[PDB]
Amino acid sequence: ELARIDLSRDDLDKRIGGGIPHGSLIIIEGEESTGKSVLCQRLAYGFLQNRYSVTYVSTQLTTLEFIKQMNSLNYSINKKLLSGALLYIPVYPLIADNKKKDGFLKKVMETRAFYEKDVIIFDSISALIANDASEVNVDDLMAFFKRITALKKIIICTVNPKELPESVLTIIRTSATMLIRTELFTFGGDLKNLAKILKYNMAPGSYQKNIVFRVEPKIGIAVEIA
Amino acid sequence: ELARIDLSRDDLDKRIGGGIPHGSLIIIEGEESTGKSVLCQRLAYGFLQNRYSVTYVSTQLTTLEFIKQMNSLNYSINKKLLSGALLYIPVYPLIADNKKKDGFLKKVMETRAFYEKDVIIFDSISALIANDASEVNVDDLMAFFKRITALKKIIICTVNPKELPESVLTIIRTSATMLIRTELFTFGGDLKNLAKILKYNMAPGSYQKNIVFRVEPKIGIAVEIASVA
Amino acid sequence: ELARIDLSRDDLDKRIGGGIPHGSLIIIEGEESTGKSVLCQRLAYGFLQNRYSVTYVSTQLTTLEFIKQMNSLNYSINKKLLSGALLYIPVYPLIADNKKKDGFLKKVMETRAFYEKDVIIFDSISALIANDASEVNVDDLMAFFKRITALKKIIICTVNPKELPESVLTIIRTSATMLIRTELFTFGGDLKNLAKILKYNMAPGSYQKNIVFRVEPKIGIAVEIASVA
Repeated sequence: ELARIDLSRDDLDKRIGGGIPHGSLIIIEGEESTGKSVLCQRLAYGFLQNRYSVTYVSTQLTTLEFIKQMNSLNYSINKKLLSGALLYIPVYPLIADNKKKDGFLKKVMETRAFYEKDVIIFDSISALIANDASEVNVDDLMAFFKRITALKKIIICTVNPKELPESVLTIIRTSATMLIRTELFTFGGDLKNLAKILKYNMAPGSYQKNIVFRVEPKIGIAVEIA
Repeated sequence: ELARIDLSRDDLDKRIGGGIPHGSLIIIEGEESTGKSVLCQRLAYGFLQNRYSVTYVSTQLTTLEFIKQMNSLNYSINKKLLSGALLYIPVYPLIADNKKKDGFLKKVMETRAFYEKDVIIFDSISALIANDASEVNVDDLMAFFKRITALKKIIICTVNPKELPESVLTIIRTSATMLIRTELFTFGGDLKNLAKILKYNMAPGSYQKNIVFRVEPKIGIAVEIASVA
Repeated sequence: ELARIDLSRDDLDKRIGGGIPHGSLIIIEGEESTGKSVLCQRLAYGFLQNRYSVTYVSTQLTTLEFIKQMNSLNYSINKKLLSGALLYIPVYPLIADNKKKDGFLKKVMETRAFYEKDVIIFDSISALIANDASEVNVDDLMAFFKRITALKKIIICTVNPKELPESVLTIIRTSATMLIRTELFTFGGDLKNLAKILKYNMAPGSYQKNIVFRVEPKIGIAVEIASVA
């Protein structure tokens, strides 16, 4: 029941208790620049290196910009793209500041291709909900995700709280099997990221509640010790 | 007791129930062009990426042709060749002349080097039998393979049934721990491969009986997803 | 329990019983040119490929020379260096001047960066002790290593017995959880390394006591057959 994300360069696998449980819905919630995307990227790279397939749906980067970003963190994924191991889905209308309102959530729920992979990542699910133009609500979306995670797949969304009402956020949080909140904070001269695991159903072992890190060129996530 | 063949790009590991059991003798039987070789190639690449060693004995491709063929599927194995992780054995006399005759089976049974690896592939064992010139028979060869798989090694052979009488094929099939039959078929005017698992002793878990695939440039085996989530 | 060192190209993992136990202190003791370094290099490459992190502290090679040496063995570690997965520490004063003297052992015990990794390699610990100018003695160093291995880390040191008195060597040996002695010997006019496992606490399974190898271009450690299947 544990999906592995192990890399030589960090011990994030130990701090989440060994791996990510199959059937997890992970919500990563935090404001801009608090490290949500990089976290998704580290997790995606971990999975892909451990022979899992990943769908990565980005409301922010074209395929090109993603390849550069991953390459910049030394999480390069060119071979994985070529084989289809990594299915990257740029949401052009949200990338392009035309930003048009659309049945995003219907598309998300109805595109079979995404869910053939082991792991499906929506960075940002908050932008997709906030720009949806339909009677599909969040309870429906959450129910749908629960159905997919019941197949032992893993879903990971980022949420920026500043672009959704509290009413909606509270529902996403309840649905989460794993809820992580990201922030920035400063100690000594240093800005750092903190990822706090507010909730972790099926927690596969003892895990660290507060994970401090920084994002480093040509490393990615550098986790700070203890 | 399970040898892993996992790759990111497909879920073939799930469909064979998790992996290939140690001590397996896998027979892949089908006519020309039904995908036997590509299947051996996918398995070999999986084993190698999961830190197993492989010997691949080919009656069809020189080393050069093999490297290209592996590269064409994006199963490139250059580094594995250089380290000796992959030992590739072209059978030149059959490659140079389809019907050249010789003590192929004696060579197969006697070359130590092949059996130092975890997995040994003969593509085609049917060509090596059909062109053997000796008193070594199939029962002897099978008994020898059984002796090697008893050491926890894995052996994989392809068989073209056009090359051997039914009397012989029946023996091989009996000896197989895993028997897979390949064919081509067309649905929606598209041509596809089917690998059907007719027998699977020591099946390590629930597995798919019919595995449909197509061979795709720079992917290799694209396995058709049978269920829609 | 078991740290994996598996590579497709050899079966070292089977000969050490499956892997290296977490919390091991491995001492590799032998004279110059008996293969201690190459063995550390094989182990380091094994760990790195199996998703552990490694610190490699060398009294002999600059970073550049290490990259060339690794590349020469087909154990190339360029990407692991760039990510910090591999932290390589050249001890410049010993590299630049064979017998320069200093508080080496203070620097070793104090530098927290080294011990953030899963596996820490000192090649050579005997040079660092022999040229230390401090109070610090071997029992202290051993006690410090024991504390770190109690955190499930693995520590690996090479020892040239020509550099230290027998009094200090006997302490390191009794303190080792895994003790391996290396020598050269010649068979068929060919010179080979032998690594003998004199002691193996927490041995995770059946293991081979004698491991013969030669160092081969683009292979590294080429382990010889124990047994012919």
